[PDB]
Amino acid sequence: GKCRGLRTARKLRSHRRDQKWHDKQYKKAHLGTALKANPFGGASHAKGIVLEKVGVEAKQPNSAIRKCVRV
Amino acid sequence: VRMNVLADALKSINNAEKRGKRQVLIRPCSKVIVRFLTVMMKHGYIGEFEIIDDHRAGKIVVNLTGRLNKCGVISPRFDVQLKDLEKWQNNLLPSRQFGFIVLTTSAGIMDHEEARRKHTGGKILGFFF
Amino acid sequence: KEWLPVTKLGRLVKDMKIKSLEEIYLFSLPIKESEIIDFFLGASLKDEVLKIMPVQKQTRAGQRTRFKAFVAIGDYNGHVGLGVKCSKEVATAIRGAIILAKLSIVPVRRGYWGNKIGKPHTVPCKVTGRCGSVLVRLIPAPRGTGIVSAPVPKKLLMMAGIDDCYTSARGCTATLGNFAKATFDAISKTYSYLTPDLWKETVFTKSPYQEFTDHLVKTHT
Amino acid sequence: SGALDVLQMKEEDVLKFLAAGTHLGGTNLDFQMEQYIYKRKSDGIYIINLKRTWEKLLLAARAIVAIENPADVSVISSRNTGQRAVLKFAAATGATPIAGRFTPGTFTNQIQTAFREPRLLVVTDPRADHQPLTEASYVNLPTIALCNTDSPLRYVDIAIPCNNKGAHSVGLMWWMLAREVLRMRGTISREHPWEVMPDLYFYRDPEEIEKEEQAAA
Amino acid sequence: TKKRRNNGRAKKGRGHVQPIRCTNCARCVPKDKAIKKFVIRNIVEAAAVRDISEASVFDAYVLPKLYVKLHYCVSCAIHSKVVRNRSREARKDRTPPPRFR
Amino acid sequence: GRVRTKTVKKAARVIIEKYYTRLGNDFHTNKRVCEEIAIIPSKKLRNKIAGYVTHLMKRIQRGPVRGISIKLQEEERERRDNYVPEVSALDQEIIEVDPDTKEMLKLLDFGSLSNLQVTQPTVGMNFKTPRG
Amino acid sequence: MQNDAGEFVDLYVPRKCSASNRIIGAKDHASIQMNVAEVDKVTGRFNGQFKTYAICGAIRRMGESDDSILRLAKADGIVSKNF
Amino acid sequence: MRAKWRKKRMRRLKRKRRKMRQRSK
RNA sequence: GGUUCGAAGACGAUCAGAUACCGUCGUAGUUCCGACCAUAAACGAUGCCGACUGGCGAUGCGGCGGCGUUAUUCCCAUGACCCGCCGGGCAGCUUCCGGGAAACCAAAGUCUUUGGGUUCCGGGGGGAGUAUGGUUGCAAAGCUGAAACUUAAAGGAAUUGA
Ligand SMILES: [Mg+2]
Ligand SMILES: [Mg+2]
Ligand SMILES: [Mg+2]
Ligand SMILES: [Mg+2]
Ligand SMILES: [Mg+2]
Ligand SMILES: [Mg+2]
Ligand SMILES: [Mg+2]
Ligand SMILES: [Mg+2]
Ligand SMILES: [Mg+2]
Ligand SMILES: [Zn+2]
Repeated sequence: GKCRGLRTARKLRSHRRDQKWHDKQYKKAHLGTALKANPFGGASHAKGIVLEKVGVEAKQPNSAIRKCVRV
Repeated sequence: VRMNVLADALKSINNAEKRGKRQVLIRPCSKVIVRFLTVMMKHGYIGEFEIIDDHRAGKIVVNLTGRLNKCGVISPRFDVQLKDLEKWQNNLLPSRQFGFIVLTTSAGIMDHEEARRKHTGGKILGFFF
Repeated sequence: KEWLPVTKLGRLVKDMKIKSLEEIYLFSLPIKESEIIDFFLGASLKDEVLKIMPVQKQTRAGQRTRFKAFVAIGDYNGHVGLGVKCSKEVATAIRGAIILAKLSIVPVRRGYWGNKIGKPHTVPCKVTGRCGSVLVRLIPAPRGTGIVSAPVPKKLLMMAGIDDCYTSARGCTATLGNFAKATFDAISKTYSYLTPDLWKETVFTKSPYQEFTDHLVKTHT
Repeated sequence: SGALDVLQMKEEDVLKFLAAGTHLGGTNLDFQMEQYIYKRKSDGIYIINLKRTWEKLLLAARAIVAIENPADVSVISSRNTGQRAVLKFAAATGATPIAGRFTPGTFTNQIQTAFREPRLLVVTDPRADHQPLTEASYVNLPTIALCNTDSPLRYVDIAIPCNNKGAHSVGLMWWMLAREVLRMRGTISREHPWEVMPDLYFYRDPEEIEKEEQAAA
Repeated sequence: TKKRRNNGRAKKGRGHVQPIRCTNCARCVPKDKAIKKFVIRNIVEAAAVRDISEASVFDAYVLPKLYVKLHYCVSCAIHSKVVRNRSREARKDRTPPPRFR
Repeated sequence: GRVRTKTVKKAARVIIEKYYTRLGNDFHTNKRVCEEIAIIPSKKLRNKIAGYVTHLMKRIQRGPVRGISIKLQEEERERRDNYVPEVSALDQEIIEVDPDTKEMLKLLDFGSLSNLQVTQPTVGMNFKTPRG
Repeated sequence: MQNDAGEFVDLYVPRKCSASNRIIGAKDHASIQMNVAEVDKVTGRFNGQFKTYAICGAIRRMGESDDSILRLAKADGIVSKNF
Repeated sequence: MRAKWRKKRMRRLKRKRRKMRQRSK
C-alpha cells in the first residue's frame, strides 16, 4: 500500500474492502445477479427436457455445422 | 515536512555509501540517531563519527567505509515479540550469517542478537547490512 | 587440431604458467579464446541447449529467417556460462553459442544456510538479478531442500552446483533469453556482493603479466 | 618524489616550464581538475600549479618504471601536436608507440592486424583520444594522460595538469617525462643535464620546416 | 511517444498565450508555437536596382528596405519549405542555419 | 572514368611493400619486374598494377604514404627528422611572468629568480565572448 | 570464508579496491591493478619493490580515480605531504 | 468512428430517451 | 452595444453525386454590465510536504564583495556595464550515478538491498460513463453509477520491410 501509518488499520481495511469489488471475478461471485443469470443456479449438472435439434454454424475460418439440443 | 529524522538520516548515509563517499554529514542529530550510529560502529559497519552541535539540533559527520551495502529504516516502529522476531529477521535480512535488525528495547537500543540474549522485544527501528 | 595461442593470457595458459583458472577471475582478465576453458575445466564440462528461437527480419523477399540458439554450459562445481548467438543454420548457431558460453563462464560463491558444517550448499545471501524486465531472486535454503525453481533456471542452478536454493520470479518469464540472462546475472554477482567475512584487508598478489614478463618476451613476439 | 631533495624541482625546470608556457590553463575548468589551479588571472586564464604538476609527473614516471618490460607500454597521440614527440619518447624509453590514428578494436578484436594488449597506456589528450580510454575500459590496463583544465577525468588513472594545447608545452612535458623515467632507472645520472634538448620533441609546422630550409639555403 | 520535450513551443511557465493569425491562411497559432520569420528586403531585388538608380533624380540615393514579420502555421511553413523535417537525433539542435548568403 | 579498383590498388601496395628495393620510377622496368614476381593472368591488369606502382613509388620517394609500411619509415625518423636548432627556444634571457604567477612562485620555494620579468597587470576584465 | 570446521571454503578470494573498499567482480574488466615503483632516497633510482593499488570500475567511470590514486600515494609517502 | 462524434450521437440518444420518458410520464 | 469575424441559412463554383472543403452575404454568438452554467488534449497526459545523490553555460529578483569603463558634473553616492557568491523561479546542455519495456527521466533515482507522512485512483477489451436510482440546474446538462450479454485479444515501446 501507500498509507503505512501506525494507526491506519481501518483505512487500509476499508480501501481493500471497496477495491476488491472492482475485480469482476470477485464481484460476479459475490453478487446474486450473476448467480440468478446462471441457468443452473450455481449447479454443476441439471436435468432438462429435449425440445428440438439445432444445427449451429461455427466460428471464423474453422467452419462446421455443430449439433446442439434445445433443452 | 520532516516526520522521521532517523529515516532520512539513514537514507542519506546509504546514498553516500552507494556513491562511495568518504564521509557523510547528516543535518539533524537526535539521541536515537546517536544510539543507532553507536550500534553500527560497535559492529564495524561505520567509522568514527563526530557530533557538531550548536544550541539547536546538532549535525553528525560520519566517516564511512565500504562494508555497508545498505542501512535501511522500517517505518512505523512496529511492536515485535520474540515469537515473530525470527520472521522479521527472515524477511528483512540477507541471511542468517550476518545482518542486524536494531530495535529499541526496554534495556535500550540494541540489535536482534543482543535482544534475544536478553530475552526482550521492543519497537523496531531499522536494519543494516 | 592443435591450438596456437593468440592472446597474452593464452600463451601463458598453454605454457602452463598459470596452474588454476581462478587466477584469471582474480585479475579480471578477459578470456577471448575458448581453448583456455576446456583446458582447465574440460573434464566435467557439460552442455545443454535451452531454446532455438527463429528470429526473422522482413524484406521484399519475405523474411530472412535465421535461428538463435541459447546454450547453458558449465561444470557442476562453481563454474557456469551462458551463450547467446544467432546464425543462419542450426549447427553453426550451436557451435557458435557453446564457445560464447565457455568465454562467458563465471565463478559462483556458495554459502551455508544457518549452520556452516561440511561443504557449502546454498547461496550465501539473498541475491537478485534482472535483465530487461525479468527479475530473479535467489534465497538461501537448508541442506537437502533442492532447487525450488522454474525448469529453465533449475538446470542452470544445477550446473552452478547450488543444490539448495529458493527462487522468486517477477515479470514475463516466458522469454527464454531474458529468463536465462537474468538468473545468470543473479548467480554471477554473488562474488561481487560484499560479505562481512570479506572484511579482511586483501594483499595484492603477483599479476601474471608482471610475474612472467620475461617469459612473454622470450617464448613469443 | 615525496620530500626528497634528489627528486625536487630545480630552477632550470621552472625556467623551462615558464618558457614552454605549460602553466597556462584553458578558458574553462573541469570540476575534477580544480585542485591543480592556484589562481585565475584577469582575462580568465587559469594557472596550473607547477609544483603539483611536477609531482604528478613524478608519480607517472614511477608507474612507468614499475613495469619490467619496456616494450609493453603503449603511448598514443592522435593529434599532430605531439605526433613526433610521442614517437621519439617511446623510441628513447623502449615503449611501443602508435603515431596517430588509433584504430578502434586494437585492444578488443584479436583478429585485427594491430592487436596489442599493453600493460599500461600513456595517452596525450583524453578529449582527442577518448577511444583508447574506452577500449581501456574493456581491457584492464592503467592510463596516464596529460590533461588540461578542459579535459574530463573519466577512465584515466594519473592525470598530469599541463597545457596540452601548446606545441612547446607538449614537447617539454614529454621530454621531461622521458628524462625522468630514464633517471629513475640505471640509464642516466641525475647530476649532468640531459644531452638532448627539449626542442627535439616540439611539433614542427611544415611552414616552419621550409622556413628553416630557406634560412639554411 | 512524446516526440519533443517542449511540444513545438516555448511555453514553460504560462499555460496559455495569445494566439496570432497566420499570414497565408487564417489559422491561429500560439505565439511561441508559430514559425516566425523576419524578412528584410529591398524594394528592388536583382535587376531593377541598376536602372532605377540610374534614373533616380538624386545622385547616390540609398534604396529603402521593407521589413515584414511573417507568421506561419506548422503546416503552412512546411508546405512553403520554411522548415524541413529532420532525423530523430537531428531534431534536438536548434542553432540557426548558416547565413553566408 | 579512369579509376583504379580495390584489387589494383591493394595489390600495388603489397607489391611495393614487399619489393620496394626492386621498384623505381620507370614504368616499363617494374612492369617486367611485377610480371616476374606476381602471377597476373591478364596483361591489362598487369599494366594497371604497374602504373599505380609507379605513381606510389613517386609518392614514396617524395614523402610519406599511409598505406605502405616498408622499413624506410623506421629509419627516416633518425636521419632528417632529428633536426635540433643550435639554441633551444626555451633558452631565453628574460621570461614574462604575470603578477599572479609571480605570487604563486613566491608561494613556492623559488622566491628569488634571476632572469624573470614581472609584467604590468592587464586592466579591464573583458574576456567573455558576447552572446549571439 | 571460514566454515565452522576452520577450513577456508571458497575457491578464491576476490580482490578489494583500495579506494572504494568494495570487492571486484570476476568480470569487472574496468578494474585496474596499478603498480607504483619507489625511488631510493639518496640514489634516485628504482629499488626493486612496488606499491600496488586496486581501483574498481565504478570509480573509474565516475571520474575520481586520479584523486583516489593521489590520496593513496600521498598516504603511502610517494607524493610529498606539501603537494 | 470518432469518439467525439459518437459521444454527441449518444448525447442525442439520451435526449430522445429523456423526452420519451417525459411524455410517457 | 452590434466594427469585424462568423455557427444555422441562402446563393455561386468543384464534383459521377458535396447537404462540405473554395468564394459572396449572413441570424444567434463573438463586446460590456448583472445572474447562472463548472465542462476541456483544464497536459508536465507526470499529486502535496520533507532529505540526499554529478557537473557546465546561462536567465529573472534582491542582497554581498570587487579591477576597471560610461552618465549626473563639480565628486561621495546612485544608475547602465563587467567579474564571482548567496536562496528559490522558469529552464537548457553532457554522462555507464540510478531507473525503466523502451521512448526518456538530477527525476520518471535513492524499489526484492522492497516501509519518510498522506489524499485520490486502475484490475483484459467492449457493452458504457449506457440503463436505473438519487441529487444539482431555467435548460443544455453536471455529480454518483451498474448489470445482462459478447470476445482471445485490444493495447505500449522499439526494429526491419512496404
Ligand atoms: Mg478464434
Ligand atoms: Mg490551458
Ligand atoms: Mg452546391
Ligand atoms: Mg477532399
Ligand atoms: Mg462576411
Ligand atoms: Mg459567449
Ligand atoms: Mg473531466
Ligand atoms: Mg513499492
Ligand atoms: Mg475491465
Ligand atoms: Zn496558416
